[PDB]
Amino acid sequence: PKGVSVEVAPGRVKVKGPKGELEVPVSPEMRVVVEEGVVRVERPSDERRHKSLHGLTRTLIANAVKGVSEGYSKELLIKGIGYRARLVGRALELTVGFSHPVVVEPPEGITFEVPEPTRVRVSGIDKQKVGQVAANIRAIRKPSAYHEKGIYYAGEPVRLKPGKAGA
Amino acid sequence: MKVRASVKRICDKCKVIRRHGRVYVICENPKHKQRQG
Amino acid sequence: MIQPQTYLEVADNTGARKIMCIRVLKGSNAKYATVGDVIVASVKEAIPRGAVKEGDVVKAVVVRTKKEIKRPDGSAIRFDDNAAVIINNQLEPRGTRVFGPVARELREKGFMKIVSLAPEVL
Amino acid sequence: MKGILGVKVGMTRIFRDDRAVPVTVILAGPCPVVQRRTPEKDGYTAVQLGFLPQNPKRVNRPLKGHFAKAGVEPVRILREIRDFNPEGDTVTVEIFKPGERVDVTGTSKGRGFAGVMKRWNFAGGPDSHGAHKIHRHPGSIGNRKTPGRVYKGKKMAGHYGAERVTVMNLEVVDVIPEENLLLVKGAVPGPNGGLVIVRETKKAA
RNA sequence: CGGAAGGGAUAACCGCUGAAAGCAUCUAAGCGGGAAGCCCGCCCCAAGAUGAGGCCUCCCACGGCGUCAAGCCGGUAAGGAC
RNA sequence: GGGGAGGUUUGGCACCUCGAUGUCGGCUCGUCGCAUCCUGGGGCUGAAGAAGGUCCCAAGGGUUGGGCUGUUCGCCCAUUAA
RNA sequence: CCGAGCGCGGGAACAACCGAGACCGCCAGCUAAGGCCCCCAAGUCUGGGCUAAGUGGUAAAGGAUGUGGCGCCGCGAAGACAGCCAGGAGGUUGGCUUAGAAGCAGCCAUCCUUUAAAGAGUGCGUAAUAGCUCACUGGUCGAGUGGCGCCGCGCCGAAAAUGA
Repeated sequence: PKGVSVEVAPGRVKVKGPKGELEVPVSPEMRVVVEEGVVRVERPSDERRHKSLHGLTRTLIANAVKGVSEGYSKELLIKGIGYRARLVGRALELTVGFSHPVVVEPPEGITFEVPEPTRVRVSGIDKQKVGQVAANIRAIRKPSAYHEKGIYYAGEPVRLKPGKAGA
Repeated sequence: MKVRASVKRICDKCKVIRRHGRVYVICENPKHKQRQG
Repeated sequence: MIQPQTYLEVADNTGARKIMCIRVLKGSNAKYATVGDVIVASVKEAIPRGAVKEGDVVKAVVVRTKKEIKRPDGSAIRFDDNAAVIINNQLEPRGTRVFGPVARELREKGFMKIVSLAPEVL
Repeated sequence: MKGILGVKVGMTRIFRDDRAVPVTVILAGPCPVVQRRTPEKDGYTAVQLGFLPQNPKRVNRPLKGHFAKAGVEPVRILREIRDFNPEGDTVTVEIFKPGERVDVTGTSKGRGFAGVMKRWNFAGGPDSHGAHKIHRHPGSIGNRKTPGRVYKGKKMAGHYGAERVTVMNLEVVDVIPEENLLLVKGAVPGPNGGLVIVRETKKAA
C-alpha cells in the first residue's frame, strides 16, 4: 500500500489517499494500528459477534482504502428507448418514460460523467454512497417488468409473459 | 403467499432470515414471499 | 331547489311533460340542485302518440330555478319555473326542439348544441 | 414577517373586472411603531403598533410618550404583533401592495347564551308527531351504566360569541394612502367598527 | 375562507457497505427511502401552568407603636371602588 | 384432519337483580375496537398497458334517499370514492 | 377451612390459595407466610454461568444458520470445504405409450462402456428436441468443514370495543 497515509483513531479509522480523505467508523474493541506496508488486524478472542466484526473490520477499512486506491468506478446504464441523459451544467437531466425531466445534483464524495445519453457514470469515493445513491438511481426507475425498459446498474431482465398471462 | 405461522422452503432459492423482528421467507421468484404471522 | 320528490316540468318536444327527480348524479348526498346538476328523474306523464313512454327512469340535464342563481357578473337570473331536459345513458339529450329561452348557465357547462337551438340568452 | 392593524368599514360587492365581489375595506389607520420586542430582553418576535391616536386627558400613566419617540397613546392601545419587525417608521397601508393574500385576526360580536342547534347541529324533534314536550333539544347524552359519564370536552349548551380568531388567505385588492383604507375580500366579523388585523398569510410552500 | 402544504422519526415494504462461514445476506455496527397515519408545523383555549413566570413604566422610607423576633396603624402616593 | 384466537348471533349456567331492571325496530347523541368497505401503501401474479385475484401494515376522515318494506333475512331502482 | 375466625400476618386490594386459636397490658426480644431497590422492615450482599425480549407482565398445534454446553459420522494437509478451468459422454431418443413424450408428463424400470469422471440422470427448459444444469472428477488452494441425536433460555404462532 504505497500512496497511503495511515492513522488509527478510536471507533473510526482515519485514512488519506490520492483521490480523497476519509474514515470508516469501525470499533475500538479489538485493536489495529499503523505499521509496515499494511496494518495489523487482531481480535482479542473467538466469539461469534467477534468474527462477524472481524470480516467486518477487515472489509470496512479495506473499503475505505479502495476509494483512495482509485476505486471511483460507480457504474450506470439505461436500457430503453427515449432515455436521454445529459451532463448539462454539472448534473443529471434524464427522461425514462416519464414526461417530467429527472434532475439530480451531486453531493461531496463524487464527480459526474455522461458519455452518450444512454449510459451514465459517476466517479466518486465511498462504498456507502456508492450503492445507496446508485440503488437510489435504480429507484429513479424500476427495471424490466414483462420486457425491458428502465435502469439497471448492470443488472438483467427476466421475462413474464405479456401476450396473455393477465386473463 | 405472505404471512402465516408456519413458513417453509421449496427450492434452493428459498431461505429464512431474522431482521427487525420475526421470521422472513425469501426466494428468487419473490412469489414465494412469506412471514410468520 | 330540487330533491327526490320535487315535481318538475319540461320544455321539450320529445314526449314527457312531467317527471319526478330521483337523485342529482353528483356528490350523492348533495341532493340540492340549481342550473347544472343532474337529476335521474322518473317519468310521470307523456304524449299518448309517439316514442318515449310514461314511467321509465331517465337521466336529466337541469335548468330554470325559481330562486335566482347568483350570477358572477354581478347579476342574478331565473325563469318562470323549475325544469329542463333528459340526458340519455350515452351522453346528450334525447330531444330536438326547445321552447323559449335559456341562460348562459348552460353555456358555462359547455353544451353548445343546446345553446345553438336556444332562441334567447340571459 | 408582515401585518398591520385595522377596523372594519364596509363589505360591498364591487364590480372588479365585471364581477360582484365582497369587499371589506379596512381602515388600518395611523399605526405608529413603538415598543420593539426581541427574544433576549423580552421573549419573542414582536413590535408594538398603536391603532389610532385620541387620548390626552382620559388616559394618563407612563405614556409611551416616554418610550423614545413620544407619539402619545392611541384612542385604543398599541399591540405586540406575532412575527413582525420594521425599521423605525410608522406602518399604515402602502406596505401591502395590490395582489396578495393575508391572515386576518378578528374580535367579533359576542352573543351570550347559545343553543345547540346553532352551536353544533342536531335534529330538534317533531313539530307535530311525537311529544311536543321536547320541541327543540339535543336529546340523549352518554351511555347507560357503562361508561355512564358525560364525556369531557362534550358538545353541550352554553356560550358562543366573541372569539379571537385568525382567518386564512384573502387577496388584498387595493390600497388608499390619503385617508388610509386597505381594500380586500369579503368577510370580517365584529361590529362595523369592530377589531381586526392583518398578518402575512401562510400560502403554498 | 380553509383541510393541505413542510419537516422529524417510523411501520408493512423497497435498498447500500457488511462479515460471522475465501460463496450469500438490508443486519449483527452503521447509512438511504418510505403513509391521508405519530409530533410539530396549521387555527382555538391557555399563568389557579398556586411555576401564579417574562417585559415598558408609574409610586415611594418611620408617617406611629412592636426595645430583638413577625407585624400592626391611619392619612396618602401611583391609583382605584361607588 | 389439528389447534388456537375474538365474545357481534343463536344456546349452557341461574350467580347479583321478582322490597317494579319498562320492551324490538325508528328518531337523538355519541364514543370506541380494526380481525379494514373506500381513499394511502407494498410485496406477490397463472399482473402488456386499463382493470382484477392475495396477504400485511395503515383510522385521520367518509359512508345516500326512496317505494313494498310495520318488520327478524327485505328487494330493487336511483346514486355514490364506499 | 369458613360458616361459628369478613379476629390477626401474606396474597396490591380478594370467608375458606399459605402462615396462626386472639383473656387483657407492654415503646420487651424471638418468629411463620413471604421478603433486602423503594413506599415497606430487612444484602444495589458474596459468587459461576444463562437470557436480549421487557421473555419476566403470564397462551398453543406447529414453525426457525437466535445462543451456550454434551455427543455421533465422515471428507481432509495424500490437501478437504468453498470459489475457479474442464469434461459433465454413448448405445439411449431405455422400454412403452403417444399427435410427438428424447434424463426429464408419465408408468415398467438397476446394464455397461472411452474413465480422473458422468447419474437408464437433479432441478430448470422446448410444442417434444436443442439448451442452463448439478451429482461425478482431476487440478488450482489453503486450513478446517458440512450433516445428525441431545439439555437449558429467548422467537414467532398473538386481533376488540372508556384511557393505560
